[PDB]
Amino acid sequence: MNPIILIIILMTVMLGTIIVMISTHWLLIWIGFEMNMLAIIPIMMKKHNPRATEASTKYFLTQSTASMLLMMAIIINLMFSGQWTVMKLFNPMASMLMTMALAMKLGMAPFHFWVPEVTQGIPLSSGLILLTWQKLAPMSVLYQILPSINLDLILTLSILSITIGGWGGLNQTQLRKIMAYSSIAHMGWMTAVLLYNPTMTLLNLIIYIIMTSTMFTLFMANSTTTTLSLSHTWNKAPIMTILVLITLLSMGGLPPLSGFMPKWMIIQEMTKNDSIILPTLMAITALLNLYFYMRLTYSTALTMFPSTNNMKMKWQFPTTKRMTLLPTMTVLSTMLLPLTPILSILE
Amino acid sequence: PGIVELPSLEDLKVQEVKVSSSVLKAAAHHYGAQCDKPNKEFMLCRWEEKDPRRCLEEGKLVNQCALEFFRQIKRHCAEPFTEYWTCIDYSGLQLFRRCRKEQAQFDKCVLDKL
Amino acid sequence: NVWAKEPVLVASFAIAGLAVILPTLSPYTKYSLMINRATPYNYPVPLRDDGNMPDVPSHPQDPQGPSLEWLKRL
Amino acid sequence: MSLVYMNIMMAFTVSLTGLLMYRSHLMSSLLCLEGMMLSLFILATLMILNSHFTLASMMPIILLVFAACEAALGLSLLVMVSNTYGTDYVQNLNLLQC
Amino acid sequence: MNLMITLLTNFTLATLLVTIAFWLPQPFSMKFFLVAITFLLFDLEIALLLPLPWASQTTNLNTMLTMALLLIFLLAVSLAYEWTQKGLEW
Amino acid sequence: PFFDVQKKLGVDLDHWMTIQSAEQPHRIPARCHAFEKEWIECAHGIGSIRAEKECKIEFEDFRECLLRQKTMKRLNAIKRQRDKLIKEGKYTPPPHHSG
Amino acid sequence: MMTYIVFILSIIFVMGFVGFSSKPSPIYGGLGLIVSGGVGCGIVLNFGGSFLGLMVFLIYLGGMMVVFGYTTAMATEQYPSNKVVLGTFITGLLMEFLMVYYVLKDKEVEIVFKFNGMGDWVIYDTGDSGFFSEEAMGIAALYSYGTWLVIVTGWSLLIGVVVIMEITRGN
Amino acid sequence: LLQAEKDRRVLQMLRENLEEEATIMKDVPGWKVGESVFHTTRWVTPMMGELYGLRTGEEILSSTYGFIWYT
Amino acid sequence: MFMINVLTLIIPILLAVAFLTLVERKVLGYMQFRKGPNVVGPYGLLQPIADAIKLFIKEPLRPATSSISMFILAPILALTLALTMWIPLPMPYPLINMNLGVLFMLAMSSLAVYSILWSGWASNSKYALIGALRAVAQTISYEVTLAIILLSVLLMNGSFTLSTLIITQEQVWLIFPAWPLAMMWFISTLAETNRAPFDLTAGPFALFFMAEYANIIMMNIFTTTLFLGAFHNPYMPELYTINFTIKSLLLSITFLWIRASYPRFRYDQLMHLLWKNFLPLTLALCMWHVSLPILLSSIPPQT
Amino acid sequence: MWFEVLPGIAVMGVCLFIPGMATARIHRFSNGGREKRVAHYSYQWYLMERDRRVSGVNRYYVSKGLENID
Repeated sequence: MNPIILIIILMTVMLGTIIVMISTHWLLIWIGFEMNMLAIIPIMMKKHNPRATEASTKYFLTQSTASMLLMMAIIINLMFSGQWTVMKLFNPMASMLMTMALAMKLGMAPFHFWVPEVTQGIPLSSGLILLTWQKLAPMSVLYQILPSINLDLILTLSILSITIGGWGGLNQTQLRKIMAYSSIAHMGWMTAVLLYNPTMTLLNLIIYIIMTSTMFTLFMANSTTTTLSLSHTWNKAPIMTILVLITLLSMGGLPPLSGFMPKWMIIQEMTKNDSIILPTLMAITALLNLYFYMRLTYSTALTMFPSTNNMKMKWQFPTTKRMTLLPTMTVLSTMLLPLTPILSILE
Repeated sequence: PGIVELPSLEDLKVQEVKVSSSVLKAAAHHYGAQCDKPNKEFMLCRWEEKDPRRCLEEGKLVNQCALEFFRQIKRHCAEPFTEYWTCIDYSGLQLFRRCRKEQAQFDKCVLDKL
Repeated sequence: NVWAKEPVLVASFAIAGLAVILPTLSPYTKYSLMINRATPYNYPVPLRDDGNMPDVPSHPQDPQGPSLEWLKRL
Repeated sequence: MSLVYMNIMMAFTVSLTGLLMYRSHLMSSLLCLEGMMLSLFILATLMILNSHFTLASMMPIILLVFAACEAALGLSLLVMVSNTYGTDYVQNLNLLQC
Repeated sequence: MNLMITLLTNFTLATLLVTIAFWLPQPFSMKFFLVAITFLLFDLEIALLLPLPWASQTTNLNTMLTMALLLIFLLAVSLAYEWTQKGLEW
Repeated sequence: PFFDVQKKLGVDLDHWMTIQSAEQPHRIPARCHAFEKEWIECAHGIGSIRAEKECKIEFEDFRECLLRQKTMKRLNAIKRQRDKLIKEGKYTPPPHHSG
Repeated sequence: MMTYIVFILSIIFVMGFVGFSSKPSPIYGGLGLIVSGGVGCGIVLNFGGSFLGLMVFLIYLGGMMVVFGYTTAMATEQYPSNKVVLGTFITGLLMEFLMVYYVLKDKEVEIVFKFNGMGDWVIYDTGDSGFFSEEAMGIAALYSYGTWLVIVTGWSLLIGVVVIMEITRGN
Repeated sequence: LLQAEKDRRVLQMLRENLEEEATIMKDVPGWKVGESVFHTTRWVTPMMGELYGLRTGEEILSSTYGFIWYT
Repeated sequence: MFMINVLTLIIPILLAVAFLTLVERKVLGYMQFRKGPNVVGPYGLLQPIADAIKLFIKEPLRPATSSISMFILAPILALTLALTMWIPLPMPYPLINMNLGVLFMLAMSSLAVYSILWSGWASNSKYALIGALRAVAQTISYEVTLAIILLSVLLMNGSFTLSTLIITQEQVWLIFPAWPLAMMWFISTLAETNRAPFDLTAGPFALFFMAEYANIIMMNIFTTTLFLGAFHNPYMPELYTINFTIKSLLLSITFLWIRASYPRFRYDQLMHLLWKNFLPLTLALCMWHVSLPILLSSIPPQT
Repeated sequence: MWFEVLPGIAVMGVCLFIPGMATARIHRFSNGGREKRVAHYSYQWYLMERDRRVSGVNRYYVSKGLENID
């Protein structure tokens, strides 16, 4: 690695996602997705162990076939009414291929097989940047192509994505797989409310990306992969314990803490249309994706495991990591309950 | 939907220039200078109403202007104009930089006599 | 100096620098632009005669239009 | 409707199934991705040519150069895979279990 | 169909040459691989450059001149990057 | 979010690529220029749904300009009827080379 | 050798795509893709067709299957046909025959569309005064108007260079 | 002059071909003789099968695909 | 008529290649202190005839390999390139007029690279594979230089059609406004003919033989059209054809004359030479040939 | 001296002289003392198509010279 080269690659991540945001033309959005892929690959394989090679291989194959299927949808759009305006489409087939392309892009339950496999064998910086930007970038595209989507597509993907991302995680003890399954469930959430009001979708996007950055900063303060290391960080440092407590109970979405403001406003602007059994089913699944959070919390700061020594040695040296921005993101992510008319700061 | 309004074969009869394209490109400047003044009416008709089935009459008019121009060049000098276009004809596509000598001869012909 | 270290690199730097900088002082850029604009591909359509326009000459022999003489004089 | 369009779409879907199902070698998969690329190239270019869409004819050559560099990155990654292992199979990827 | 007929005749004549020629007498290095992809990226930037003479006649010349020299400048930047960062060394 | 730096910085950098009827550098029209212009002038200051409720007719005429679907339908029907009636054997054909 | 010559070359095109979709040894797949690219260039030049297919011919069949055969030479082995491959080529031949049958001895083929099945000489230009081969000035418009577009394209190509060398052991 | 003979000849092909169309189809129901499918009423460019259709292959192959492979 | 033109093109490739082999062996012999081949019959033309028909009716080099299909398919590609790559080259009236011919030249050169790669994969055990791989790499390392130099010399005269080039070479030769660019292009043609000073240290040797020698004559004809020549007068084409043949023969003698004089390179010295001596200098002369015609009021009449 | 190499160069140059000579001979025969009209543009193809239209012999090198004005 070289810091000049990584500054250039971060510049291209910013450039590709901004190009995806800004352009009124379909070719530039396709090039933005490709440049985002070409930039997000070398942050992965930051080491050279073959875990990173296999994970980046699976990721690159799925992202390449996603970009190809999206270009297929665009040229079908010009086989029908032909103009390069990124707006309402003119085909259920083109909209079908486009939603399946974006669902392979950001992950849904027919398409979720690559997400824990790519997030397991990578370092934490790569997981941070790929989760944040690869769940941020196609939501602008969805915000632009919302008027011409068959609802059965989004609804089937969203229902099945929340229930499969909830059903996963009961067997896994890798923290990256936990975070990946949580991401898949929340992508189901943030896509499920798209055809009624996109304000909730982009606001939940900002809130979940803040939560993910808090989670990954609290796992960059201490090199951890299993919950046993989380017990040892209970025994070596006291503030990380209550931080994992509060951030995990905000991932669960409980009312006094700010992880419930996304679900509750979704319930409002979903049940103002008379779908009721579908929101209460989704929120029973929101109950369902909390047990692995709960046993994680039990492993961290409620039940206490016996720790091996040499933490006697680790008591002298301070936890001398660097944090990008931890406390601001934490207190923005947690105490943000009474700012509910700050829904409209995004809209 | 709408029916078509085509001109019948009654209006599809104007005798046309039965001339080759070689001599037609070979007489480009003088056909574009003396004649082709009233066919700008035809071009204005075409670019104000983009509707063939309407502007055909000035097409008949440019046809008869071509007829009068070809009579006016046929009955006077030059007969070496015939030699001029058969000089330009076999030089591939008709560059105006090939047969310069007979071009100048035709120039002095039409200048001194017409 | 570096003239004998890798000389073709130095010659490349020099000719590339003069290729970059050179279009500042030369009298021919306006000539290139006038030549390139003075080539018609589209047919010049005649227009309706007058909204009291003291230009747009009815006869192409009339030198009142946008004319050219320097096309022949280098 | 220009019935050749249906044939190039069917050829696209054939190359897509060739991309998806593949038994042993990843090179055949990536080569079918390149064939799928050729399919989209031909389909878009014939549409824009016959429609006389003369202004934004950037699409064929840009789709070309970009998905070509994607294929170059994929070949480099496959070289890395075969270097760190014995073969370049779908086999010997049983590690990193799900 | 003219050049296709010529191509067909040359192919048939070459296959007759092969049939008269035959039926009648009866690990690696990683440093190799950088050549192919580096050539590939130079040739893609060639693909960007090469329709330049068709654009030599339009009403925009300064912007075209600056962006074309920007493209060869960036090609030389990639060249100098691999040239100084031991990409092609032995 | 569909940002509008395209219209915020005053730089129309990526609208020449969008549809026809903008200035091609050598000014030629395509097959369906006027249909584009009449559909755009139909549905310009419109809230994108009563565009579907009102500009349907000119949009269908635009689609039949582009694909020429029903035009080829009628032409293929004329081909097949001609084929079956000359297989029946009426009028050894005078449309070719003359009337 | 009849009117439907674009349709015939399209049938050979789908034949080549099936021929490497049957998953052969990768250099046989590269051969099938080369024949596919040649006939696709033939199709796009038949629809006129000045520059684009001869342009891709240098790129894919001048600089991409080279690297396909290159990596097939250096990496994979085949160091010692199969029923699935030959059966899939039979299914490709048979489905092409079925589609051509529903074209020829019926009116048309509809999957979820309305494909008017006849000869693709329609649609085509009625001989307009081009005089400059509008593909040529079309690709010339990439430098007259292409401010943003060549910048992002060349920037992605520079990123392609640095990414390739980094992944294959930068520096 | 070329444009004028172009328009006169293509209206001549329209007149002859729609006359033959009005001859051929006195059997099927529906079928008005020249009602274009286009709802609006403007002059449209024909699709080069409206002019050069039913000429049995040879003449249309000479006219349409002539320049594409004329050497 | 049409196939008569085809046959009168593609029948003298046999005579031209075989007699090129006698001429190159005689010129090697007289650059050396030798006669010969001259004892076998009159002056040794029948000697190319006789060993050509021997090398045809020698035993086939029997595999000993596998993949009979690819063993057929590679030299059939090489020789169909050799036959279909003199067709658009204008000696004044070419066989096929094209809007573009030069990118067709480059694409067929890349197909020759395919021919070498297919023969290399179908060849033998691993050492022949590594040797053919290095040969493919040193062959492919010049279709950057040749392509960009050919681009910058067509930029002086606009059109790809190359008949406009043989128009524009009437006044002065094109070697005068581009001598170093033409010299670098000629060295790239020496690289693409794969002859001395470069390396080969099997079967069908007749077809590979024919392909390389037709490639040599093709590059010499394309050189003689590309960078020099004279005026062409219509209604007397044989005068320009004779002048064309004289110039191409003297340039091919110059090619063999440079071939007979220098030892080979080193491969890492070859790539060092290629990149670090051609490629900045190519870019520099190309950007100067971009910035110069925009400043001399001379953009070409590419119509 | 180099007198021996020159007949081989001469015969090989005759084999280089022959194909373009015979080709230009056939092009001047199969057009009637003309150069064949090269077809680069759709404009000149339309001009050649009206040329072969006004001939009536279904060819283009006839060129119908001036004796059909009226």
